[PDB]
Amino acid sequence: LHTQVGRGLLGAVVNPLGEVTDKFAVTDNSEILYRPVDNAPPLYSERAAIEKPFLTGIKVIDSLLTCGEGQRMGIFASAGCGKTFLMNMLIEHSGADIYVIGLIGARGREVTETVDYLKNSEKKSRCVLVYATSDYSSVDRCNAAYIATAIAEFFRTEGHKVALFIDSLTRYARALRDVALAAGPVSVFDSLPRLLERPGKLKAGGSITAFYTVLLEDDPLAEEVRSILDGHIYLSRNLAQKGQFPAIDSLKSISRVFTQVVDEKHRIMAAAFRELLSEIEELRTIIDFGEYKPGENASQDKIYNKISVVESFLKQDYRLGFTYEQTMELIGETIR
Repeated sequence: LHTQVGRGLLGAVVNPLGEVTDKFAVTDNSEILYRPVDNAPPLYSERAAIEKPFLTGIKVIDSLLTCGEGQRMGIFASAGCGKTFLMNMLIEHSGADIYVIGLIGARGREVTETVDYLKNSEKKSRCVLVYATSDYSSVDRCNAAYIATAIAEFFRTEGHKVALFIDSLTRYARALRDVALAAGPVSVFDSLPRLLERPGKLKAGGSITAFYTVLLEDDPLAEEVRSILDGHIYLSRNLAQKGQFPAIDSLKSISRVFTQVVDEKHRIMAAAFRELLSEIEELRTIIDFGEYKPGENASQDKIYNKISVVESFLKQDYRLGFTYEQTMELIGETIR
């Protein structure tokens, strides 16, 4: 019902009970306070309009799926689509003040994997990890998401630019389902929308840019979640098996605040690049049909000789971060 917050949690690992069980960093700040995990979402007059971009350092996102400060973004992926590596890139190459990771229903190997990654991260001293392994009860798994969101909220009221990560909404939805089964004007199932409406940018405080991951089958929860959130990023298993990392299918992904966080020339270049991707796909299905010969259609040859530079722009090593100017420069070179 109440949990620890404060800068003293930076570099620490928190279990569903609110206590620190491990540390991936040490900080000279020992600020420890207590706040309720079940806080009311902000009033409509207390929120601000999403107008600033949340740069991620990832080219395809910053160029075609530009996130906003205070946005709630869905990350839809399958078994091996590089979702964990995508989250690692989001933490590593973005510019948030504080990161709060929430592993819901994960396995011990995955928790220790995230800890081992944070122990060698550059954002190491600015992260708080709240985990709940698959051993904990459903109540503990939901309380883990509530705890992470509460910590992120405290850091927001202090004016910090916070990035919250929830992995995943699927396993959290299962735990919430079991709790609802434990009960049979207040419904346990309502804890999912109320949880999703807590991030955002406050007029009197900082912001919480949230990334909720949703697992896909090799789903009604996924569709309603995509209806609640401010946009989604689709990680295609097809692209992942072709060697495309990040396996982001930008033609099946959207940011609902895109036109509000980028200017006009960015909009034009992004539209041109999306049309180029569409034409590239049409040429791909034409080639698969075996009806493409070099020399006949000059348009198909122009689009054909563009596949290399486009695929080169979409791909990005997980160790490299690109500034906004570099991203717009590269995408500008790609659509010539």
